[PDB]
Amino acid sequence: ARVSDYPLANKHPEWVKTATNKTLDDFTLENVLSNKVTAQDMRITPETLRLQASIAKDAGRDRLAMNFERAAELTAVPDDRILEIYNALRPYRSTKEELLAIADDLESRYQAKICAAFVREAATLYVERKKLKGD
Amino acid sequence: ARVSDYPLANKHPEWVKTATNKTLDDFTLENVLSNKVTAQDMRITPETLRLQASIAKDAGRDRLAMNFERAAELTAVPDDRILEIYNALRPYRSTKEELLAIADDLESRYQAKICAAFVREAATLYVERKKLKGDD
Amino acid sequence: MRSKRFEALAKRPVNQDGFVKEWIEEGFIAMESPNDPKPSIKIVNGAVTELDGKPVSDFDLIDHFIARYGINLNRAEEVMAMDSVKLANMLCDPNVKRSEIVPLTTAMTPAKIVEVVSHMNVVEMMMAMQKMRARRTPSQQAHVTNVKDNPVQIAADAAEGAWRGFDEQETTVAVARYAPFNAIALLVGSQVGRPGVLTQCSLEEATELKLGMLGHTCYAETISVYGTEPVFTDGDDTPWSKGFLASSYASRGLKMRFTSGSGSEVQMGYAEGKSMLYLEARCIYITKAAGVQGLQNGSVSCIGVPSAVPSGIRAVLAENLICSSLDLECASSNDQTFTHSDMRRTARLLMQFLPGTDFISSGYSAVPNYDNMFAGSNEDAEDFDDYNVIQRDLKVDGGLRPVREEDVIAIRNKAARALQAVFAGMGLPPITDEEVEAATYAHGSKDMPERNIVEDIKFAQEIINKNRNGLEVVKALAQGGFTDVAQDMLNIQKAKLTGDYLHTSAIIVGDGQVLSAVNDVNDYAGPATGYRLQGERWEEIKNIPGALDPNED
Amino acid sequence: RSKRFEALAKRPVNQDGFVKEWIEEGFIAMESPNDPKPSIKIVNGAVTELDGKPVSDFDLIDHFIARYGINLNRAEEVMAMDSVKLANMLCDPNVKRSEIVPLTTAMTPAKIVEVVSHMNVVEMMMAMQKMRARRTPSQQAHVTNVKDNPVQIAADAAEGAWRGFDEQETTVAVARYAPFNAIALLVGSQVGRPGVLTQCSLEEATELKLGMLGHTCYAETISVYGTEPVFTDGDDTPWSKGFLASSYASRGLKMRFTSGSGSEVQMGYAEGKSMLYLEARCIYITKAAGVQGLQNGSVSCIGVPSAVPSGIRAVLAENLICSSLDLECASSNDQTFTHSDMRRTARLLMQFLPGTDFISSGYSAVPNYDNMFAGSNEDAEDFDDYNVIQRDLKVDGGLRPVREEDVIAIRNKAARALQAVFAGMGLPPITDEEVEAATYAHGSKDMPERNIVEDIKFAQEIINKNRNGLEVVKALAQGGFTDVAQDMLNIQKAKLTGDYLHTSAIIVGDGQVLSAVNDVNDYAGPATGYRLQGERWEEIKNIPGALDPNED
Amino acid sequence: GFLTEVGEARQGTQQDEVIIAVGPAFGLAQTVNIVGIPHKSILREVIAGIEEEGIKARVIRCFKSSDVAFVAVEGNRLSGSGISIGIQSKGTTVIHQQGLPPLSNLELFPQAPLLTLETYRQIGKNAARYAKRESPQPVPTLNDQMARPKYQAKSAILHIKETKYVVTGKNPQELRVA
Amino acid sequence: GFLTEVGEARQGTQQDEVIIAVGPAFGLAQTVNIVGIPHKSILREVIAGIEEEGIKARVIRCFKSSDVAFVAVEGNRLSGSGISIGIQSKGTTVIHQQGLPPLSNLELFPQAPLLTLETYRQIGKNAARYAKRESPQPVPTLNDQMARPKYQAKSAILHIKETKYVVTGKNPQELRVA
Ligand code: B12
Ligand code: B12
Ligand SMILES: CC[C@H]1O[C@@H](n2cnc3c(N)ncnc32)[C@H](O)[C@@H]1O
Ligand SMILES: CC[C@H]1O[C@@H](n2cnc3c(N)ncnc32)[C@H](O)[C@@H]1O
Ligand SMILES: [Ca+2]
Ligand SMILES: [Ca+2]
Ligand SMILES: [K+]
Ligand SMILES: [K+]
Repeated sequence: ARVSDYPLANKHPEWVKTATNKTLDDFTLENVLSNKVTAQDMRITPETLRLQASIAKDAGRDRLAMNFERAAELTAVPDDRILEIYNALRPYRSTKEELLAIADDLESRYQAKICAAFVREAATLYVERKKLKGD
Repeated sequence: ARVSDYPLANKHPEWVKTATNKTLDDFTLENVLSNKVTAQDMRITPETLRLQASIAKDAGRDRLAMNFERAAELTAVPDDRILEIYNALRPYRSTKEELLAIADDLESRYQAKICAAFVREAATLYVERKKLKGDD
Repeated sequence: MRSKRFEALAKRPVNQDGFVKEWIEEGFIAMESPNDPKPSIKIVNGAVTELDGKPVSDFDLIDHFIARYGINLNRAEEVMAMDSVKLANMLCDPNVKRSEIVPLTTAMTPAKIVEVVSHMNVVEMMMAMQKMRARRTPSQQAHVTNVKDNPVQIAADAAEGAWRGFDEQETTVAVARYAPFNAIALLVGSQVGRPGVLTQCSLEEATELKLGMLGHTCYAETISVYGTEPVFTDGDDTPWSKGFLASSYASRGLKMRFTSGSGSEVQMGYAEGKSMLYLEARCIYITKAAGVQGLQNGSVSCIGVPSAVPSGIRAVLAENLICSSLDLECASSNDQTFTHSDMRRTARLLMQFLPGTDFISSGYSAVPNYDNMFAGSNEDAEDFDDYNVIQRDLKVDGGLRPVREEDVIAIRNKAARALQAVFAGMGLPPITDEEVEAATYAHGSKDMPERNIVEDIKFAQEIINKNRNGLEVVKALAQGGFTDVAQDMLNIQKAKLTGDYLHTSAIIVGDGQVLSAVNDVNDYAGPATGYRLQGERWEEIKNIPGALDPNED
Repeated sequence: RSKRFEALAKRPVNQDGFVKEWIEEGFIAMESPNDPKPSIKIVNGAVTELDGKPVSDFDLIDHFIARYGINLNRAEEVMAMDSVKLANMLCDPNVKRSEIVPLTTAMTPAKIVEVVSHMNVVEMMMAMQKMRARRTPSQQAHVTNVKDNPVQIAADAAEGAWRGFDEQETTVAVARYAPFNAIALLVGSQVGRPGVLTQCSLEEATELKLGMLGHTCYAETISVYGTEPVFTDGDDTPWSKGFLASSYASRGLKMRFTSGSGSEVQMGYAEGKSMLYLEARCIYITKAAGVQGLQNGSVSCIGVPSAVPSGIRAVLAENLICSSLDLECASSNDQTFTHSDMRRTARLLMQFLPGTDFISSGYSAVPNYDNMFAGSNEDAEDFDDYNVIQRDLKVDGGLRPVREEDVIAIRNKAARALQAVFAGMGLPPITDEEVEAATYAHGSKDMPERNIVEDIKFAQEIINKNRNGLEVVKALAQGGFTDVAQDMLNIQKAKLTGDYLHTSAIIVGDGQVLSAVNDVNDYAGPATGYRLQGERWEEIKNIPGALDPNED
Repeated sequence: GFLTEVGEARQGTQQDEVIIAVGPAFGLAQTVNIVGIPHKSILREVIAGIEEEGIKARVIRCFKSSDVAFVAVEGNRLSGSGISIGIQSKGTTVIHQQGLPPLSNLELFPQAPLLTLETYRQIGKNAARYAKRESPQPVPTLNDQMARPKYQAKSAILHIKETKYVVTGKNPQELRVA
Repeated sequence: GFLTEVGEARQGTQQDEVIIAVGPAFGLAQTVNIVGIPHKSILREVIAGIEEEGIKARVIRCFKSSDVAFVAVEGNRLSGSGISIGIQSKGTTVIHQQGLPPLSNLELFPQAPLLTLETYRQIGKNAARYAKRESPQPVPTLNDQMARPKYQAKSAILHIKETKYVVTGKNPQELRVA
């Protein structure tokens, strides 16, 4: 996808699905009132986030794109787990092995390769800068 | 004179005379208290105004220069006559020939040749635009 | 005897402000400090080995984050070698396009870009800002709060704010557990005034994200970053925990930005002897390095620190310019009181208002300042007419418009009624017709009947405790007779699914049409180019109240 | 009724005057569809067509501008250049001022209006800091009071000079007071800082007579207008004003014209044209006459452009046209127009941020209740706000913070010097009690009353007996003020050299003339041109209330 | 409707009267001054002040211009005492005297918003006292520096509307006041 | 000269006490708070507010940090009830509890200029009521929006000076008060 394809809601609404594989046009007030759709398919998909990442790159914003790529992986991580991982990246909360185990969980359970690498990098530099538990 | 000669007070104070042929150096407090100089000596010369016109040209200000060249001519015109001529150029004060008479006076009596042309121009266009005496 | 001239001067409001002389050694200096590091970078392939005089073995977590993620390494060594005065010249040169500059400015180190803008006066910074701002059209963000957390008033104030032209609106609470009601009331009220307005509820960082997973907010902003490792650690965070939290928001389809601001580090006493502007640049590169799309900066709540020292307000403009030059959306503060003087706060506002930023204020108070739960903004609701007159005087689009009183009465009334049906359709404590009337004609919370806070608190908690989501709000609107408001609410949630508005400077205008720095790129190239106030927008800003028509004169 | 709109209705700005545009009658600040398309026709050294008008249809203003007002060397070349391109060059930091002035002086009035009309106020301010004639910006003050009390005038003038004003302006409530106001202002100014130029604004003929007596240094309120009916109803023509201008220079007196947007439509004779176009005509009259500078920016008609859209932007545009035509610009900010502090600060910042030759042409150095020009946009009670903003933004607004004991000492010396002048000239005495009151006054509410009748009789005798400025010098040298007397003589000596007749000239240091000739603005972008730095910066930094960290 | 033209105004010959000269739209297209004071009450107070001093008041309408000074010059050229009062529709007032230059005057009132009915009565009193060759203290008005900013644009609109009733070369008409 | 260290502060073993933890410069390099209230009076009010609720007040000086949060964290680690009060030299005060995250608190007073001796005494009461496992109403303070920007610069100066007395890796010292 390029900047010509932006915005998706106007150029390609048929390209946007939901985390329960419903299309975008299903989001009419009729389907809401019948409980034919409810809160959980109101969740952005990793495919959508990777399309925006591609568009961010075409617009010359590599870092924004990488943020979107991390976001695409984290759609698979439950709400409570997200907050647990965030809290553990805070200084003096974790040892180095705990952070490495967190990245292991991210990779092996949620296919979150970019977020795992990001967490392992943190673990390495928290050693260098003494931001680990017990420091 | 060029911009390098500006200001005259710093670069050429010896060039600066007064209309009564006094120098800048004469204007000390001792001469003022003794009345060896008076207010009638405190008048800029046509030479000084013409040096300043030449400096304005070097600085790219042609119209400023022309105003200075007219002012150099008007230094020789007495105070009351200056006011008389200003009043005559105001609308509906003068006929065409009084303006031309003023222009003739400026040229022949005070050598004010730029001002004469300036006034003759006024006389001509005051006819075209109905600004003379008896036109309102 | 005392001079009566100086007595009169001693009574002036400006002399109640706080001023101090510079303390260079401790970093109590806005900018241009002799302690700031000389620009330097060592690259070739892969990674950085020296950043602004610091070797890689000496990097703190911030140097690492910036070195690995924050600099366009493709051009760093080329732009490091360019003369800083020439680079400043290009910034404000109208014939060097934004798209030619961004590769270079993103390639400078923090000390390089600080050195570059330090050669500029405020006129030059303003000239550069109107080119470097990411979104072509400028906009505005408002605070919508009241001292009682009255949800009916928040909805009506949000509708008026949206009707005046605010494209983002922000709320917070006096009482912590009111927050779910504030978020819902702000969101409903905003969509009533103009569908597409984005809403946030600023809370503690974990509680804010939970409200976003429920669907009651659109964006988040108060995630803070800091410019020295000690201050960042004393904030109980690292760049990696902030970056992970940033991608967490995007993963839930929520636009977010960071908040920083000059003066935060010296206030904590750990500026490491550096100037406020140098430390703020570090914050901006942290934001860029995290992949966050924009930043709320311009000292913000620390404004009393740079405003006390020489060149402090110029420095605040400089940090806004650095933010935009780094291709980030800039929400340029003007959201906190700092002076007793109207002249002084106008001059500070004008720095961003005249060029335009993505959000001229990141918190214009849409309520009277006594109701402002961020402890007061640089502008409040009583300045609206002045703000509109200056727009008309200068032909400057400052994001707002004049409005008719009866239109605002009609839109506040509808917003109050819309929220009354939401509270009915979700089983929340009732909104009485008396509260609807009062919020329609209110100026602030002084005009509103008191509510049962203890009962309101209990039901608002039960919204997060039972995971009651934004689709229940849509249903209640559809069923209380507000199907037009219900569809707009569904369009807002549908925008979260597309991710279009996660992009730089994104807002939603018209009928669900996203407007961001992707499709509304700033293309300024001098006079008669870029954004010009003209056409129907100009006619809207022209039509201020009190403008007598000659045909009735 | 909405309490929100009640609160807004109580706001001071809602007491200002606003009207919708009336295009047909010229009640529009700029960008009118009625303004002429630029055009020029040159046949053998003379203009035969100007901005759509043939020479047979010229009015006196067209004739004056066509014959003296336009650089005909490049007029046809610049007429064919794209107006946006030219507006781009105006605010481009890499196009030198000396490259632009040949082009702007070759533009017709409609051409330059069209050019600047492409600019927003940020672009206009960016052009102003390059196009301003003098490198260093400056400030001019009003020094008046409701009683024409000469002791208070001298004291306020000394304070104004000490705060940094380089030109100071007075006028009278009672017309026959004028000689006393002129002398008091001149003596007071020289005491606060030798070199400050003074003027006393009166009817045109009376003002030139005062200048011939040596009691003033310059004149400014000589008006020009943008349509022939309005000019005629002012009882003048361009030739009578051009002659008056050269008369001032022939006596060694600096002078400038005054104009301002709104004057023509206020008289009802805008001829369907916008305020900005008519002011451009006023500016070209000034250029054509050879006058070095112009007081413009609406001035006393400020309530006319400020009532209509883009009016204040238009005020900035006219200042920018003035400087672009290589004229000194005294950019107004000298008249009240709004009840709102925010609105009048925005209006001041248009000139204060880039800097003009005189950021204001009349900052009130007295409280506005004493302002005999009916109130300025800024007055004495704004002094501390003005210095804080210089410090906040690192902008040189031409003023500086001052110590109370220093102002007390300089107001005392000035009141005592005028006491010696009044004694040596046989004028109604100035008592020590009047000196004490003038020393500590805020305004005339703090001064003992004088016998206005006796004062009037003796001030008239100064004119009727042709009593000149040299007698003032003699009175100072003989009453214990030789130092003040020498400074007054040096001021009179400046009229002999003609150095301060040039564009933007002021007198700084020890009689050093500083003008656009030797202090040429050389702006070429950031870190070039004038920059606030060094000792001037340390001066502006040191506001009252700035606590030192070692104190704390 | 309270003013009737009775023919071209005659030349006064006795130092006996003061001429009130009003603009071409006074009492017709405009019936109140800038702040809503009726033209009928304005004229009545000025006439009352003149007659209170034992002097006759003669009202004329000028058509050649709408500038208050030139309206007053037309008045003082016909006035038997050489004294006239010029009043524009929006309220601006001048006391003028035959022999003075057109733009000079005895007293000028250049802020119409600051005139009250009492001020207009004093204006008539002073004018008659000028006609009796006395030197009265100029009429005082209240001071208000915001009056000019607040009313300048409305003043210009009202002046443009009166200017539409100018007629070139039409002599002044004597008026009969109800 | 009213504070005196008396050795390393012991950890309280019974739920009998509230610890008042003061900053490094408290009552030494600075003797008044941001608005002139003497440190001695501040200490006496907080102490008395605690003891009026039947709870002993122990005072310690912290050294590892000048941050009011971490000063009170050191306090509540040694408080037998787990309740501590952190007080900086410039006057910022926080009521903390062991087990709360370091940047959380029971009650925070982040505008030292708006604090009176009334508030300081009331802070002592509420801390002891927290130690007695009661749920007191939060301490009410005055409100002034101008207070933050008016004093932020001076508080930064005072904080910087107090930070000069931080000594790494030094445990709190108990103090005796006069
Ligand atoms: C704006 C203004 C002008 C404007 C508009 C005049 C117009 N006729 O429309 C301009 C710049 C064109 C102007 C020109 C002149 N003005 Co003028 N003007 C003012 C000013 C600053 C404000 C008046 C105002 O806005 N009042 C508020 C409005 C709402 O009330 P208003 O009653 O409608 O005001 C009208 C009158 O004031 C009238 N007016 C303005 N100036 C003059 C001058 C004379 C002689 C007359 C009869 C009327 C007049 O114009 C206003 C609108 O129409 C006053 C000073 C003051 N602050 O009062 C000087 C002032 C009234 N002007 C004065 C003078 C001297 C002149 C000129 C002769 C100057 C000149 N040599 O060109 C001309 C006369 C032109 C003319 N035929 O009327 C003097 C009058 C002195 C006197 N007692 O005789 C004043 C008092 C200034 C002063 N410092 O002495 N003026
Ligand atoms: C400026 C400010 C900051 C600044 C400077 C803080 C500092 N220590 O120097 C910055 C941006 C760095 C900051 C950071 C934080 N702040 Co803060 N801060 C403010 C603010 C807006 C104004 C305080 C002020 O200027 N007062 C005027 C001065 C003259 O009085 P003062 O007594 O000297 O003020 C000092 C204290 O307020 C202290 N302080 C400031 N923030 C915080 C937060 C905590 C937990 C503590 C213990 C102390 C503290 O710093 C000031 C001077 O050093 C207040 C809002 C408010 N209502 O006042 C929030 C506020 C006090 N901060 C708050 C928070 C949440 C934080 C952070 C935890 C945010 C974060 N997650 O990073 C950190 C904690 C930093 C720390 N280790 O203390 C909350 C406190 C909530 C609570 N009851 O615990 C407040 C009330 C904002 C809010 N509306 O929620 N803050
Ligand atoms: C109470 C600190 C909080 O206030 C906000 N804030 C205001 N100003 C600043 C600032 N200058 N730097 C960082 N954060 C700031 C931000 O949300 C932060 O978490
Ligand atoms: C009372 C008219 C006088 O006021 C001065 N003045 C103020 N504003 C303007 C203006 N806008 N145009 C011309 N002259 C002006 C000028 O000295 C003129 O003679
Ligand atoms: Ca905000
Ligand atoms: Ca002036
Ligand atoms: K910062
Ligand atoms: K004009």
